[PDB]
Amino acid sequence: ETLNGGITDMLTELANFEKNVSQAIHKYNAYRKAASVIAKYPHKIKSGAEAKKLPGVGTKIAEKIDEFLATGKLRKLEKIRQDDTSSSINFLTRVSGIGPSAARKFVDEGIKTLEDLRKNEDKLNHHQRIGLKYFGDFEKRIPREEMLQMQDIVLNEVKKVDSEYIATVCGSFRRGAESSGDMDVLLTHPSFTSKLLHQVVEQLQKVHFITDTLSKDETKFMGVCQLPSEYPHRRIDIRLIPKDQYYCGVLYFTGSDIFNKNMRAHALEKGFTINEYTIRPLGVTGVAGEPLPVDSEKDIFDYIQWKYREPKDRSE
DNA sequence: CCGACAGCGCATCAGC
DNA sequence: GCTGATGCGC
DNA sequence: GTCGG
Ligand code: NA
Ligand code: NA
Repeated sequence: ETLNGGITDMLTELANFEKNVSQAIHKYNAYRKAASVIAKYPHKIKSGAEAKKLPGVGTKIAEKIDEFLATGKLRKLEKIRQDDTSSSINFLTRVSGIGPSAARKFVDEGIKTLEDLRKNEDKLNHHQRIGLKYFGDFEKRIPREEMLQMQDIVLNEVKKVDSEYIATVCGSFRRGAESSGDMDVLLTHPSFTSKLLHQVVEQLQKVHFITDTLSKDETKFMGVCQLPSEYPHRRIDIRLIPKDQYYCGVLYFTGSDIFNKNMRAHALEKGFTINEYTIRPLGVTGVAGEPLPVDSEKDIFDYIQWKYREPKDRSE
């Protein structure tokens, strides 16, 4: 952390500025990508030229690293920090439901703080009110032990609605992470292939696990949950996926991002194409065939003739 | 030089 | 009322 | 902002 933490912190702060104030999502991802590859770099960087050797780091970031190494700061960043508007816009986006556009709208009309948000509840939609209500809780990490307890409840209540349901908690949790930011549940049922979600949601509300709803329709639910005691309120999403697309979904939403990118790359070489939903064979001219039958996660690995990777070892 | 960079489900906004 | 765009989370 | 056609 102390190795290149100053550089990675700088790039992260620049990333947030680009996403929230400039609304340039690709510059945000560019800075994040650079911060990530530097955070994995097992050496204390001595120059921008050294860092430019890394993929994701180009001329501009190399220049910024040079300034940071020689002065301990970035003139552009310091000005951004001392900017009332930019800092207020940046902060407001920390409220769930408030993105760059809403934050801009709020700051433009004098709304800059949480207190300003509370005084103006009428200007906030339902999601933003919930985000405001659980501002502190939503910025807390979820320790794995709590994730296990939360998993216990979800699997139990899901089985109670119908024992033919299949539920899988994915995300970094499934990869064995010590902590998570939210709970991502993937749900399926043999009767559904290509009102099942409501029944499960309703039951989780019935036992007071789900406390609030952010967005709810046929296939994807977003809401708020809480362990019984007081535990912090947590963000939870539940996805209803067709049975024949389930394990492709489980694979996709388990990750990691870098892992999926590599598995798709290997699949391409073997003559298969993998997305979120299906794995399809490719023709001699590049045409994708019909979706292949998938009944387990290992089936996908079998098509690619790849050794099955345990979720624990899917960080890359 | 210049386009890609993930994009889908859902809520809300803009226009008819 | 509707359709399509925009915003947001992940 | 960086990469690559
Ligand atoms: Na580079
Ligand atoms: Na936000």
